[PDB]
Amino acid sequence: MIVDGDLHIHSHYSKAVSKLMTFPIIAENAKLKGLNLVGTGDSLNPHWEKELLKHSKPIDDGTFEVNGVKFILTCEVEDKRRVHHLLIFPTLSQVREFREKVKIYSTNIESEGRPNLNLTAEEIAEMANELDILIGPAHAFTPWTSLYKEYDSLKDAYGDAKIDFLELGLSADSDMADMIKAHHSIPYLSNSNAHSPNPHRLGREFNRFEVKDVTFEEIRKAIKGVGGRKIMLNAGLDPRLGKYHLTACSRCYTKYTLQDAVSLSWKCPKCGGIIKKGVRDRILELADTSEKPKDRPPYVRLAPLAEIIAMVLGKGIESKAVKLLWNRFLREFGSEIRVLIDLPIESIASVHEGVAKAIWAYRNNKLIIVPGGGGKYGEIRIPEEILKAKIEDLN
DNA sequence: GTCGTTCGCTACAGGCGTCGGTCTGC
DNA sequence: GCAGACCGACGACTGTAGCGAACGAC
Ligand SMILES: [Mg+2]
Ligand SMILES: [Zn+2]
Ligand SMILES: [Zn+2]
Repeated sequence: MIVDGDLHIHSHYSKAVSKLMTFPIIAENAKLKGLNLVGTGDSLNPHWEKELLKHSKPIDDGTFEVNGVKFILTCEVEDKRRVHHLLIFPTLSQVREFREKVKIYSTNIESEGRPNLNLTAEEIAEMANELDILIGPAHAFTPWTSLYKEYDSLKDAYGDAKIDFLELGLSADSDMADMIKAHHSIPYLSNSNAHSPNPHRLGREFNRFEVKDVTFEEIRKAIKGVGGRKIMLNAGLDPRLGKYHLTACSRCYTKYTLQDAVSLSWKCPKCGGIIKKGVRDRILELADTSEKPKDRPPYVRLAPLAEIIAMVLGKGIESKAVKLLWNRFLREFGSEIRVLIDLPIESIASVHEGVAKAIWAYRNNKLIIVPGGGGKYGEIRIPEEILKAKIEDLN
């Protein structure tokens, strides 16, 4: 069976999130969006575990289900060097053991969903491999809290320890990450690290796996690529639409080149801020080889359908008209990815014509894109001739 | 025209380093 | 005067009350 999954969210116990990020709301949004599996997130917080046990019924000992949506134990933790790390747990006993093992190295583990662990990346990876916990550098290209912002390679970060995956993130895709030779030996993950159950947030990126049943062991075998199970697709947001794609400032959000950044010593002239290095320039810095493996699954660049509808209707992202159109589209069809890539444009025209034309322009890459960086999302704009034309003469 | 209905922009929140400025002891 | 210690503020880690203001069936 083929299943879509996003394995990186945060509960309402974390910071800078929404109070609507609870199990029922997340399950409803995932079921209405077209998502089969969802990572629990913040599994080290005991209150979140209590809410999971209350608002759900278990499948086995490491996979749960609520409102027809499966859930596996995941969590993001912070490093002593301030490096985000994503962890996947086999069962709940592993969660309890890992929690009780790091209480002496933390102070907010029992309070916040995203705990601060006073441990080294090598130490965290070793403790994870000790309990068969899957570990990866989550959004490892962010110039704020990532792996490549502090360390220069995976070996320098983990040392003798090993990992199991590597989250690409918003501003990255499979190819630019595969521009590193060592990355050829590690599977990729395209998650969201989303904080809101909004359509353009929850499940903006996901991974499509081929499995037999829906449990932790099947996901583990699909990640390791054994027993017929495998990760067959990585649906991700276009790298240009990320928050930190290009090297830009953190205050006025002005894009600068790497050469000008080094010349100005990372000091914004007409703003007085600290310009942060984008993921593209960081990857070009750590460029290793121009080759990439064949077994690498494809990465279909998709844009959030909510933002497409918002830019077509000429209204905001959280307005009522765009919500109505998005809900009618999800009712008439399947999921977001279906309308974004798979569904033909003549079928999309049955619900709305302008949205169909915009999706055609996105598939044909004629959609104008201005990249983002420093904390500002990338922006999309459709030309006027694509709007004032029909569908027949379009192609 | 009318008065509920909805938009879009601004402010602010809640809990570990980095970056300047300032004090101290020499 | 100055190296080094001490201090405060600032923001990721985004989401959303909320509030004039434009809107849209009567
Ligand atoms: Mg991406
Ligand atoms: Zn994170
Ligand atoms: Zn600036």
